[PDB]
Amino acid sequence: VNSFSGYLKLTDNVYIKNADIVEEAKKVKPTVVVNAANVYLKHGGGVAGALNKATNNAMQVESDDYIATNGPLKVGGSCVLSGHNLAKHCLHVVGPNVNKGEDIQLLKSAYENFNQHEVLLAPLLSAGIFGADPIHSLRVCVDTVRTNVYLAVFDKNLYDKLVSSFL
Ligand SMILES: O[C@]1(CNc2ncnc3[nH]ccc23)C[C@H]2CC[C@@H]1CC2
Repeated sequence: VNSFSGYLKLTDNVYIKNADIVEEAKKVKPTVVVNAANVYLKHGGGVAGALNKATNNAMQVESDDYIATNGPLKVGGSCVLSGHNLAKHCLHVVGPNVNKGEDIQLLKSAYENFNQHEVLLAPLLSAGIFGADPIHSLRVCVDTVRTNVYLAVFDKNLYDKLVSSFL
């Protein structure tokens, strides 16, 4: 039993809610919140911009030190950093950005990072400003993640389409 509330159960391990991931994180304070990161950990917009703003830019400061030490992530890769005031940990995961021409097959590799964590609050990878089809992202999530994932979908109109079209 966990403290996630109001989610629709899609499968054995995947749950979905129309919610602002920032507000969800502040309420639940989960062990792991997933960020929709880029390889440079430049949290300018989308989910990343919103999560970073909620940390008063502390996420960006930590991220800049991480990149200065380690260099960029791989598309499809991840790193674990602090969750600041939002969660114990933040799993920064880089899904392919279709608006940069990146290979959508890497979306499965991106979701595989979730399997290293028993429970996660997460957005749909590569959705929003990363330009992938969120219906496809949900399908890859369900077919790849085996740990317990609670998906927050900000857009209510999108949330309803994801549920009604879910196979
Ligand atoms: O890019 C996404 C993800 N963006 C977010 N998802 C959850 N909480 C959030 N808080 C701030 C931004 C944000 C994927 C779909 C739903 C919303 C947008 C556009 C389409």
